Amino acid sequence: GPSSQNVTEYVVRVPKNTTKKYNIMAFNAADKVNFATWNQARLERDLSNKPEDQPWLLRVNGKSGRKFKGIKKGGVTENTSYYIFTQCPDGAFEAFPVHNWYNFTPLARHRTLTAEEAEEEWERRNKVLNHFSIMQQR
Amino acid sequence: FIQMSVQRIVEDAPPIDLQAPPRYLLKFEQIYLSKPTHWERDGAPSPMMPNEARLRNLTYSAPLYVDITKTVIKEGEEQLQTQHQKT
Amino acid sequence: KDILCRLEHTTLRKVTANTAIYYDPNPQSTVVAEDQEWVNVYYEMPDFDVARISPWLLRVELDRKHMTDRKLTMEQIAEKINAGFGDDLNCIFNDDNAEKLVLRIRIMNSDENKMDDDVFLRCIESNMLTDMTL
Amino acid sequence: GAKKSAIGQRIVATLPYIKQEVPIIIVFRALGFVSDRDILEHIIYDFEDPEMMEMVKPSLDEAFVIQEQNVALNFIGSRGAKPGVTKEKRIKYAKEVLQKEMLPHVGVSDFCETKKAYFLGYMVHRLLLAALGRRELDDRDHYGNKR
Amino acid sequence: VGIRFCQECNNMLYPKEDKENRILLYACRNCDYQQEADNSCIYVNKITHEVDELTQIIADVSQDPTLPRTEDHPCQKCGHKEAVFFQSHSARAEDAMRLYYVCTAPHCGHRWTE
Amino acid sequence: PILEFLEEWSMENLEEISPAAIADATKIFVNGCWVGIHKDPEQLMNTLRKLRRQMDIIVSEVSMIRDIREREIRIYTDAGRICRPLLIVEKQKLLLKKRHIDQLKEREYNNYSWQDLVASGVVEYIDTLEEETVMLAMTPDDLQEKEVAYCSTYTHCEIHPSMILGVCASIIPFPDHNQSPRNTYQSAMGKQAMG
Amino acid sequence: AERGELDLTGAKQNTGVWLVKVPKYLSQQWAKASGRGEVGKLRIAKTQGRTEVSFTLNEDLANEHPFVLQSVGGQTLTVFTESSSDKLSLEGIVVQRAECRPAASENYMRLKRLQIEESSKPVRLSQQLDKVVT
Ligand SMILES: [Zn+2]
Ligand SMILES: [Zn+2]
Repeated sequence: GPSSQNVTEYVVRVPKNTTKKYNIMAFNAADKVNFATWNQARLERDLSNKPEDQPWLLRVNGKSGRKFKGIKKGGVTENTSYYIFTQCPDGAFEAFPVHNWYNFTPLARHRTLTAEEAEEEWERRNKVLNHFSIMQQR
Repeated sequence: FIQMSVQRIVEDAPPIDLQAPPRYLLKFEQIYLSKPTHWERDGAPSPMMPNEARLRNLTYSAPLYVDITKTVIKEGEEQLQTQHQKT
Repeated sequence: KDILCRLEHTTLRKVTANTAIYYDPNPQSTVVAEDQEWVNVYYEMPDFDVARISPWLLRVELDRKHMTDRKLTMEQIAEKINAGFGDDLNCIFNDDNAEKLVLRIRIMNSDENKMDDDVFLRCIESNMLTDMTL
Repeated sequence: GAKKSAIGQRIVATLPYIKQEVPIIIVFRALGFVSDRDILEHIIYDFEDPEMMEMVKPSLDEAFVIQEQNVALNFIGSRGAKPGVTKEKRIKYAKEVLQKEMLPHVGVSDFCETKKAYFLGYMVHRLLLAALGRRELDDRDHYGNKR
Repeated sequence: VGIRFCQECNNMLYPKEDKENRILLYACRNCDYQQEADNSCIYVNKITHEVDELTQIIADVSQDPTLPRTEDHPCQKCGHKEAVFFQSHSARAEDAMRLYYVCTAPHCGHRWTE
Repeated sequence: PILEFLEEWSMENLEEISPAAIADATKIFVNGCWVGIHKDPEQLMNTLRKLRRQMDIIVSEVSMIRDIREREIRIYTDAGRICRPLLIVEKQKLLLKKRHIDQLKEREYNNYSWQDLVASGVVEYIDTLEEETVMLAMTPDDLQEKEVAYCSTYTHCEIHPSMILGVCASIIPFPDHNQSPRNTYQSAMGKQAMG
Repeated sequence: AERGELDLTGAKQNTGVWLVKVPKYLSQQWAKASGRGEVGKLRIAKTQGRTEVSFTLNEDLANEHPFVLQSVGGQTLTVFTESSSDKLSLEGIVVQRAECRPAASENYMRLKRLQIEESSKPVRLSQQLDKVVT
């Protein structure tokens, strides 16, 4: 059929400027990120430093859902550029430079030991009993 | 070291910023070397041959000159840039 | 050479090939298929372990060549472990006829009937490998 | 020991400008990698190798208590040559030590934590290969190691 | 032998026993998460560790110009006459003299020991 | 210049990869800094060697080392690396041909010098780390000639074996006929001679 | 609905996008005009059991770029944008990765040398003075 020898060629357009900047969001494969449950999400700059040069914080489904932290790619693409092709009704490809690259990793939510609490465990760090029990006590 | 390290080191140094409030900025950007020179009692420079350095117990050194750019801000929305060539 | 063996220090590590802390909840049904054949032989008339038995199991395989080189048989090794640990550990071993020499170890039944039922085996396993003297 | 030899052999790191060494997993926690999978992916590049996995187990247990980057940074800062007056200052100091003093050749920029983590993972991976006997120890006399 | 990580926080799963059912469970720490274990072996160490060096050997070694090459040991997989042979020469053996062979033919990284 | 070329070629940066891919790919190190990974290490080394021999982006003193067993390519560009020139061998044949010698013979009034040998890709510098991956021939007329195939994959050839000696050891006549310590004694004595 | 809400509509439609790595000169040529609405044509040819991707530079722009696809299963990538009106949205999900390579081999390095030399123009070296500064 035609698919056995189909040939597709489309024009490339590079708008001089766009109101919205383009950046790449990357999720590790082991994270098994799924967008079906992403009913709501929040993306904002971090508050630990306390803006344009600070890490980004991603929250999904408010506090109930998983939380991810994005960090700008330190390595710069001085000799390289990245572009994204998006299908359009006119049938011509459009390429947008990648303003930034961000790597997001999940943040597990649970009663993580506080800094003060960890000090007590440091005494028994070398010799501890029933690693499971330590979390139950906390 | 002469052709690269000396120049790289000076350019690596951050510009000097001084606040009194007028702001003074000093930047070292270009390096210059002359032939090994010796200065007499009268102060007349003459090229220093190594044998003269050996015989007269003179160190065989070359004068080092740096271009310096000085910009001054007087908190009056005026900027004046002056450069001292071959310091 | 017999005098040489009685002088050179030999520990369980030298004569043991590999060890594995198998779960083995029910001694009657062993996780290891081959182990089942001879384990049942020791379980027709169990002694001192009928009341209770630690769910965890420790299986150690003894290299045949090393055992023969030191003239060590399956018997005194069990006796030494029992003698060293008294009734703390119950030791069950196969017959030399089988191509593989095995020695199943479990914690005393009285303790089963405080540190950890699982991590304690590792402490014993490491301790018996080096500190214990055959 | 009873539990000393049960866990095995644990890895430690002696970072610059720190009085005492720290568990290796702690430095990974400070760099921003929290979960064990994330840290191990930087150290063990093949998860089908059971021998390599067992080597890091004692290190994970030692740093099991610390589970957050700020906690890890505070732990490093608490051991600094100039202990911080408060927790907030300690973290800033600890972050600065890692940012500049630790693996400076890898980078000094604020977004170089991943690069430093990968190299620190490589340092741990190289140590494991030596411990497992897969790679022979480096020779001080070998003149290609000299400058 | 297998190492399992929690599906929630991607942390290590450690063995645990449930007295209610008496079945091995790999329970996550600081995550109140549990999984149904199947291997039933929580720990195993081989002191002898007669690990087949063929697993550790890498097919790319055939590209090393410093390794000897023999025409007397053709590759069984493809019949190529040339092969690159070498010793493991790695610690933990105490006897490293047997030669491991790697087929020199490209796309056939077959490794064998005579 | 080294890093720019690697990025242009199929070298995946550390940031833009999944750690699961580090298993098969070879790590790329530049001056000790892990830059990225590569899938075709054999082609990368061939390209790097070709560029260096052409006095392209890579300069002559840049040393590329491939650890085939360890799946690592290390590139060094810093100072203090001791290296020596060696003749290149391809297909058991020196790239140094009679035409190179003839041009050298008329060294003056011809502008042909040692640099043209390096530019021509006939001789390249090899540092001690790179020498571990080099299969070296002591002489061309005895090592890479058709004979009992001790080795048929020579990559380099010594210009002359006597270049392993230094200034003071180079005045000893027939030093290969002397017991070695007496060659060490002469190197000390030759500095105290008169002239 | 809030300022920080992310418009995940693109994810719902499962829109597919391609990530391409291209050199500077190709982008540098595009950046020259960058307002003509045209920089070239992307040609994709498929066969019975093989597909090839190539790109052609515009004739006016110049006054062959074969494309090699890459696996995307090892990592999941998504594209999002930040609107100037503080309205973040998800453009789509990356479905394929490709790389752009130079067709030429020998003369291509000449442009690379000029690029390196051009990058060396800001780089500065010490200069000799024939006469002592007075
Ligand atoms: Zn968990
Ligand atoms: Zn083959």
